[PDB]
Amino acid sequence: ADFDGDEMNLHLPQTEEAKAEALVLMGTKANLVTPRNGEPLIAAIQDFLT
Amino acid sequence: KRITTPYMTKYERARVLGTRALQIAMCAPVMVELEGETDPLLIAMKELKARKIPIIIRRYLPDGSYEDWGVDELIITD
Amino acid sequence: TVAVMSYSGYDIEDALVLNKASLDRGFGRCLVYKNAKCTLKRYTNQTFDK
Amino acid sequence: SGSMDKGTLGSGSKNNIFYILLRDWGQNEAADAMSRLARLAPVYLSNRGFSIGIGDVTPGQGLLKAKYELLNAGYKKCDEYIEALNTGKLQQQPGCTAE
Amino acid sequence: MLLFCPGCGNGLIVEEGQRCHRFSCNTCPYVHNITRKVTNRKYPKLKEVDDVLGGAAAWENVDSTAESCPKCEHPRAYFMQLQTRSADEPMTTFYKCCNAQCGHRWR
Amino acid sequence: DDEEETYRLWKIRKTIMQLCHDRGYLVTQDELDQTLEEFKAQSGDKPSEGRPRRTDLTVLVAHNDDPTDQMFVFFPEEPKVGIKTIKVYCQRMQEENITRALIVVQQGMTPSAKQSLVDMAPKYILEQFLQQELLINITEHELVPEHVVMTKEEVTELLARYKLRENQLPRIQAGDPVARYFGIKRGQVVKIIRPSETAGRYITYRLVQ
Amino acid sequence: TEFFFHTMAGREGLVDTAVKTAETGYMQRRLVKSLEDLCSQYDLTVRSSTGDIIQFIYGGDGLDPAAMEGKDEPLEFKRVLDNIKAVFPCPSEPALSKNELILTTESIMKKSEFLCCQDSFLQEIKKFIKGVSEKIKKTRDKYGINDNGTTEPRVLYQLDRITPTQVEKFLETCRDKYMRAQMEPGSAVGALCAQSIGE
Amino acid sequence: TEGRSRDGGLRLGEMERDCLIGYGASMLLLERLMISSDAFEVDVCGQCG
Amino acid sequence: QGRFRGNLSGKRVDFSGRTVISPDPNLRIDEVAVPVHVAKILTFPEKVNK
DNA sequence: TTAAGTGGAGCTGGATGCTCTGT
DNA sequence: TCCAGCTCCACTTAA
RNA sequence: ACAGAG
Ligand SMILES: [Zn+2]
Ligand SMILES: [Zn+2]
Repeated sequence: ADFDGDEMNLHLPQTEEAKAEALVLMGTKANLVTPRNGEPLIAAIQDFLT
Repeated sequence: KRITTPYMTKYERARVLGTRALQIAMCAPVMVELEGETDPLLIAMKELKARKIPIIIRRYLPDGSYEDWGVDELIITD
Repeated sequence: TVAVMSYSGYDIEDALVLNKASLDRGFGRCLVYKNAKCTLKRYTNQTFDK
Repeated sequence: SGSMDKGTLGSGSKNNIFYILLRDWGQNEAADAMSRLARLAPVYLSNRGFSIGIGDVTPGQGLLKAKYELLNAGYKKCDEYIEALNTGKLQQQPGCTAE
Repeated sequence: MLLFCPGCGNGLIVEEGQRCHRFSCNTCPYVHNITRKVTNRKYPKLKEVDDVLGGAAAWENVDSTAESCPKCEHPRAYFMQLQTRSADEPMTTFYKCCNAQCGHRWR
Repeated sequence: DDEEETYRLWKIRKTIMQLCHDRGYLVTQDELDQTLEEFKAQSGDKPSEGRPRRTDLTVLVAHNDDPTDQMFVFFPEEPKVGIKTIKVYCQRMQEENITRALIVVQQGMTPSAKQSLVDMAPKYILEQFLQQELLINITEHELVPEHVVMTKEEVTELLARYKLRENQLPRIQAGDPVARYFGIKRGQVVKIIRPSETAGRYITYRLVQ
Repeated sequence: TEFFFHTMAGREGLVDTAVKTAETGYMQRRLVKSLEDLCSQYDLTVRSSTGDIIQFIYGGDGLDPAAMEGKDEPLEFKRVLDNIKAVFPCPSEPALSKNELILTTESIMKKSEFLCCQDSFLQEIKKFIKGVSEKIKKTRDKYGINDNGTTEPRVLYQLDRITPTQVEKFLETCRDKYMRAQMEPGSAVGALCAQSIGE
Repeated sequence: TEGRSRDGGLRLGEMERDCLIGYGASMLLLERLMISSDAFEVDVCGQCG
Repeated sequence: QGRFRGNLSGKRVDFSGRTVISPDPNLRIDEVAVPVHVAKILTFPEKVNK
């Protein structure tokens, strides 16, 4: 994302099992590294590095 | 004996919390003492931390045999 | 009037901070004109919309 | 010791300190520290002040004397190579034609 | 070689007669007896090159030297710069570093 | 020439020695290390040397199994080997009561004889190798990991450890050159020892199909 | 003229960005449609939907690409040992010599819980410990350190200091990081392969 | 339906299906594409199929 | 636009939204800020229990 | 002399990125 | 706009 | 069917 007129989508899951498969497997705290080469993606960016 | 892994995988953890949250969403008895919680998933995770969930995970090998592991005897982790 | 600086951290990727007391005084004020038309035809039968 | 670069806080690769916290102290300690950084770094940077200007890209006097000499030497050696191709022998590099 | 009939100007063919080989037209009686040696030399292009290559000087006739790579820091280097992807608003570089023959190639 | 032609008759003979040593046939140690200058001794250059029937190998017996389990190696002289030369080798093989034979063709085989080598007999199995494939031992190549043909008592322990069938293994074809090197038929299992980036080794298995 | 040439060099970047999208998405669609069935079973094999085996162990090692703390490897022993020496300095314990280190390392590694690991990981641990012990001997040969603990400038025991508590925590941390780095059964490993090659 | 003018609703396309497989999310991939789009039941004769 | 790609493997869903995005660093890395105009439309069916 | 098995050449049918936002 | 299968036709071996 | 946007 780049905040220049960017549209993102949303989905509210409608089942308790659809919640718990989304929280345990798909959360941001459980997806910090990319599955490709194990490098972290959620980290600091410009003005947090500067 | 049982030869499969002793660590609970993320898929077992996710589906046990899901099925336990769907049971607590219906009027099932709760094995822990809740302290004001309303979301069923949070009560499921409190039951998971205290090792009280009455689910037996049956693991099917690809030949057809199985192994019945308890939730309270798999090593939980993050 | 533009100051070029790093301010408040809501301006990371192309986002820009505005002034609340400039938008109130008339800056950025736009108007949107739309349309709504309706036709009332006469038929081959001697009858008509109304 | 040492300042914090892109290769220590940023999203590039390993030896990230948040990756160290992820692998040694759990998920939740890597997530709190990024929120503390996201909270703390604009408070410092927006009260230090940090700005760019046309004077931040203007060439000094040391550059304008170097650039003239470099352009003259480069254009002269290119002209000598032009004359050496068109009017005689060029030391033809291996694998390629004279052009 | 093409040779053409003085009469009708069709193309002659070589055939054999009772005393000589003849150039003969296909459409008129004209024939020309080959009395003496006649020739046509092609002189094709020989394979002029031998083309040995890959020398180290043929590798390092590019600008960069005594810079810094993020892997092994050696001076003898071979750099590259690209920009031809405008989804990449940052620049693009690739570097080769061969003083100790370490041979890195990264971004 | 004649420095490079006798080179081929040396190198092909050396590779056939190694191919017979890897199939469990009895090969002496000196034939596996027969030097080029020593190959000059028992056969000189092409005016003194003779190509087609002087370099045959019929000494090869299965020292694991049995001394009557024997195998020919023939070097035909014409480049495209017709049916007639195959019939000559087959009647010679009929005379000596041998069941297995190899044929090293020089340029190719006529398409009615490639059809012949399949359907002459199930008891008379014959293998066509080009002489250009035998100029290098493909097992010595660095892209080819070491294959080992497995016994039935090892296939049975393989299929009991993972609880499999035969048709769930990965496959190797019989037209595979490394399969034709070992001479393996449908229903055998090979063990492939793959080298790793580390000092470790990963073992895997393929069924001939 | 320079502006026109620089615009020529920029439109190539724009057109490569624009062509890149239809250039790659069909490839990723093919990879996903061909690889979406593969799964890591509970018997450490990778099978298709029909039951045939694609791999006997996943990747050779049985391990997860998302959990590699090194260059395609599960640990990096220098960093782990430095972490354990920094988190647990044991100031009231004697620093081990070479042979005492080898003795306590082979003493811990023959317990019951280390048998679950692969053999190559245990060989790499023993190789690393032998390297550390040779560093200890190369230091204690230079500075005249006697292994009994009685040389008077006691700063010399700060040079390659290693205690039995740090060795125990080291081996437990390495073993726990190896056992949690395995590919968990049920992982849609073909879809991860397809995305990590198509991206 | 399709768009914002028709109160449409968004699209789990072909590519976003491929991401939910990679997480191993089975019931979420069931809930998005069956329960909350077009769930339905039919009467099936088990004899003639 | 057939059945298999257009209506079976991928299909339009409800309980979904779509908006322009904008940054906010005062949130955590695992939170998201939903506007109230979308939070009233989107619903989660919560079962009544004790 | 010709029956036949297999090469090479031309014809045919398939495919070519993800969404919203409007007329 | 690019690329695998299918079918037609000369070209040797073999009797 | 065309134009946009990321
Ligand atoms: Zn004429
Ligand atoms: Zn380098």
